[PDB]
Amino acid sequence: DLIMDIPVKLTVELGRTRMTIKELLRLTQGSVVALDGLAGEPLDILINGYLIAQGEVVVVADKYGVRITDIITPSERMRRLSR
Amino acid sequence: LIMDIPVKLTVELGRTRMTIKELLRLTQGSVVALDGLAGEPLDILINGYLIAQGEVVVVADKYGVRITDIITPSERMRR
Amino acid sequence: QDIDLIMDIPVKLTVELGRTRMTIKELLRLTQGSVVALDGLAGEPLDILINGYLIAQGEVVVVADKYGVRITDIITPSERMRRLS
Amino acid sequence: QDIDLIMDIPVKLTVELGRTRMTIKELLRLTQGSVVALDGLAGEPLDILINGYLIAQGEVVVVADKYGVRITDIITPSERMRRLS
Amino acid sequence: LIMDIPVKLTVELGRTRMTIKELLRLTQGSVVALDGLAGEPLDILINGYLIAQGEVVVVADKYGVRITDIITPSERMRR
Amino acid sequence: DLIMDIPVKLTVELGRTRMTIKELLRLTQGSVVALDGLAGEPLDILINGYLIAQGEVVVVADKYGVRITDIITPSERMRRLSR
Amino acid sequence: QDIDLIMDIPVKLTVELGRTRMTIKELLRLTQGSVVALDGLAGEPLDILINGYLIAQGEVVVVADKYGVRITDIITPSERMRRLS
Amino acid sequence: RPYDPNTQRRVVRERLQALEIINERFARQFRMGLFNLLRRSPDITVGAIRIQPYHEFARNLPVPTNLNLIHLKPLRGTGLVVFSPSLVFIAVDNLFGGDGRFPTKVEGREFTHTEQRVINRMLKLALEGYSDAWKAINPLEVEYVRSEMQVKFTNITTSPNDIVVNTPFHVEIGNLTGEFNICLPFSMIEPLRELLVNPPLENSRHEDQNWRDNLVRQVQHSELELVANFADIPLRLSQILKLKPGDVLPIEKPDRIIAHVDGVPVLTSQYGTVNGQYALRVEHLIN
Amino acid sequence: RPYDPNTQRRVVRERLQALEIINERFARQFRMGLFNLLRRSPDITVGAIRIQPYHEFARNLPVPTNLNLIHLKPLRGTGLVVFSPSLVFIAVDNLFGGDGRFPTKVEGREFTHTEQRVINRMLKLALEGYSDAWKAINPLEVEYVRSEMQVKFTNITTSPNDIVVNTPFHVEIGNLTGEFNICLPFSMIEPLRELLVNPPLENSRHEDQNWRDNLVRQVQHSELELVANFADIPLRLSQILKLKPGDVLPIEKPDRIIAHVDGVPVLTSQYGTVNGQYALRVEHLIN
Repeated sequence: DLIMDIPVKLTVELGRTRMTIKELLRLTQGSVVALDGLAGEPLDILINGYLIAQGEVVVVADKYGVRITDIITPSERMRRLSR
Repeated sequence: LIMDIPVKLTVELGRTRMTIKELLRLTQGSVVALDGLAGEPLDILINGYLIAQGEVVVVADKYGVRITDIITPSERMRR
Repeated sequence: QDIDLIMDIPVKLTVELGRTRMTIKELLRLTQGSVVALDGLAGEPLDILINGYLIAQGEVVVVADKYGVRITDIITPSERMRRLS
Repeated sequence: QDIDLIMDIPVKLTVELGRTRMTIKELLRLTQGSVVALDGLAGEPLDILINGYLIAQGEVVVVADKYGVRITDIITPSERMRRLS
Repeated sequence: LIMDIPVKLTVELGRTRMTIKELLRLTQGSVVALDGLAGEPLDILINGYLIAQGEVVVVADKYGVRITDIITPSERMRR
Repeated sequence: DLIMDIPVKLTVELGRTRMTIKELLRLTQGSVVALDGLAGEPLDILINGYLIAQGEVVVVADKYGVRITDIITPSERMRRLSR
Repeated sequence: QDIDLIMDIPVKLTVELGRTRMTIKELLRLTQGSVVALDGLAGEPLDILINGYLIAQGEVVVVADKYGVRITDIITPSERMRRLS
Repeated sequence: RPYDPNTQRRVVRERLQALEIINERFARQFRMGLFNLLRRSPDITVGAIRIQPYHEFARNLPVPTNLNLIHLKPLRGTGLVVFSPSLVFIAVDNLFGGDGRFPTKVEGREFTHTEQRVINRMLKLALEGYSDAWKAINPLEVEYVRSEMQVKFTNITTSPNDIVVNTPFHVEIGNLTGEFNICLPFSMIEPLRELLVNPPLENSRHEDQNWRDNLVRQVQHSELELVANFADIPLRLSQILKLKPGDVLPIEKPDRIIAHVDGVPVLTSQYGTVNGQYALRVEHLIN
Repeated sequence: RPYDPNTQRRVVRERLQALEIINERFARQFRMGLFNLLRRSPDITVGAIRIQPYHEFARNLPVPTNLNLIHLKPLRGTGLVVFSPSLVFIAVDNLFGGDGRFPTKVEGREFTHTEQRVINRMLKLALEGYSDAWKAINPLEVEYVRSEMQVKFTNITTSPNDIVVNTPFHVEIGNLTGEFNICLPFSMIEPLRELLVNPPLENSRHEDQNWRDNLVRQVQHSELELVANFADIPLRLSQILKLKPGDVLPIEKPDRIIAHVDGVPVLTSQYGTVNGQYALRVEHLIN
């Protein structure tokens, strides 16, 4: 593993929504939109645009963090991308 | 587990050490010399981390890098 | 709030001849004799950056047997996020 | 309420050469060597859409060995619901 | 139980990635290039879901698709 | 069953009525019309314009849903289309 | 009360070449090789209806190997109830 | 049979009987004018209206021949009237005195100035007949632009594969015979395609009120089907195959439902129950 | 295939059909002018538009020949129209009376004053055709500057390897034939590269409001994917390999999150919970 030390950009996503140009155009100060993700549902962990696992935000001693739950799970990945 | 993840990498041909007044003086047609010697093996860098070294070749009307040397961190601290 | 009170401040510029996009499986097979192409079209302006941050575009020439960039345009936001995506 | 404050917003546009209507029994028999026609008349304008919704009508030409649509008209509501039905 | 139900399907020849400015700049006679190569097998899509691939032929003065490849989701994630 | 995963648009219909141009023209704010469907009669389940089954609206824990009752029933389908 | 706020409303039109009047015993004997005449005089205008309601009278021609009605007059109440009776 | 962008055809199979009748009327004006001019009675057989690519028409055109450009306001473009050496020969022979029993070949020599003047004399008559045939259907202002020798010098269309329409005419005076054509790009008549597909109509004043009145008076009462969609849920073939009685499929809160005919929305309403029936309290009809 | 700075090419593979059509129209004006002048009907075959380095073009240019410089406001630089001894010979022969059956070689003698005068008369016509072909696409002011003998004396480009465009024309009058070229540095057409790549458009008024209204009325409603990045943490392959469920990865305090399409930010918001869902209280959209 000669490539052991390589920095990688992690990211999380909350959810997406069916949302068009005029609805975002109507958005102003204080406007609210919703996402597909349920309240308390684990956020999605990605890196540079590819799913890796799922994780939820946890507040421990006032510091935020992400606790993961699953693995890449290639069969589940197949199921997810078949959408 | 980490079988497939596409990565972002670049190839670099210059590291001029130089302050901002001669960036301000830059205009159209301005040419600044860069320490990279013409023909010196071009270094391959992947997401902000150097890995390989090797010069440049054109293949099928496309840019490409012909790599010769790879890592061996013994040549890292001096760079 | 000042305009040019930081008159002297050395910075590091770099120039990029193209960027690629592939996984670890395509680089573990990269050894001596293994070549990889870049999406950069043969002849498009080199990407001038400083400190790893987009600056401008301009081609490359040789001066006294040494690389030297001739800049042509500075990046506007319109193509900045195009490069980002 | 703004007019063009969303100046940069990448979208995906597509073009359709005809639509059909049949059941699963007419596609389960579709294998190698099985061809199916479309109601689209040979020569009517390609249907330009963006993000999978109707945009315009226009024919298709080839540019430098590549497909390229030459649009003629937008869709108005009158023929919009005609296409819907 | 599901013997007969008509389905809505289309055939697609382009997936240009582009922001709204060169839609705004579009007029009549305006030609935009589309990534689909001339002669590349045309993909068959049913109700917003890709199924097959295959080029275009005219039969009895009608549009038609000559299909070659079908599903095999191994070629789905990269698209 | 290689076509296992395809989205399909479901729809329900309440009823139809003998309803003409001038009397629909007369319709204004607050106007009321009736349909053939009886009160409490199951609504009709269709997809892309073809009958599938019958179902009724049910309110459980304030969320709406549709509970189906019948199957395609080809003989009953023949009887229905013979109208 | 509006005039043309229903600008787009698709209706189905049909045309009738004559009407007859007989019982079940004259149609149970109708099989292959059994022909029946209509009271409609050979040459009178086809009856154009929409949605099964009387609309106009007009003859029939062929256009590009296809039936097409050329209307001549709109029905007035005077002959409407004459047709009814 | 493959598909190619080179077949940039808006292929036509309609009768174009409006074009046929306008061509017949133009041939009529041309016949009366030619009888007035050459003091002889000709006959013009209007050939079948041809639809072909510009390259095919140019190849079929007998080189050498005379070509002339026309600008037709308000339509952008150009018409390509082509006069043959045979007809210019017959016209000049009859004008200057002859029987035509001694025809001469065309040796590639450019037309004399007198021949060009005779061509202009017949050309203005043809253009006037063209215009007075047109203004019956649609007022077109047709004006001569310039003359040309070879067809490749006309640059009538952007592409050689551009689809064009050709109206041929066979003009005979006694035993003398010739032909000439009128060529229009299909882009010339794209906007009026439906107008030229339908036959022209003679009545222009009475109908304008009699039908606007009678049509509403009679369509006053004619029953049309309508269906109201109360809910809208997306599913999958998996759930459809496993769909068994006794389950519930979730649906969001329908604040307004759409009543439509054959799919096209016709009105919006709120569902409800009236006198033991599924009733709709309408709000407005979609315009 | 190595990489060299000597290949300072902005290599072009586009059709440049705007350049092709403008060259055809310029050849058209030149044909009509030459027919007006020499009293003979020529034909100009527009050769394939060539893209080559200046040194290659100079080597391919047949020495000796006539060259002339043009300044094209507002573009900085110079055009390099080259007239061949063959065409100047044919032009002078036809002007002064001859058949061309007795061609004479070029012996390196400088052109006579009469020959330069005929060159100027053909040159101003060529420049006017050039200008009236240009102003259809983009108004260019083209003016003659000076004449030159040898190509190395033109100093048209800074470097011999500079990429240039050449438009060749083969002019034939009867059996007489010749060629002449128009050379432009590719730097002259850098700013209008997209204008010359896309074809020219004819409509200039109606579209300017029709599509402003229509595109917004219609793209009024079209769905688009958007993803909001709530957090941003940097890691390494070591931690990714050792990443197992049950651990916590630290994240700083996100005061505002970015919702973006395919990477490009479209708006900023504050995360929250609404009616049992992950909601976004937007602040503004990034302009």
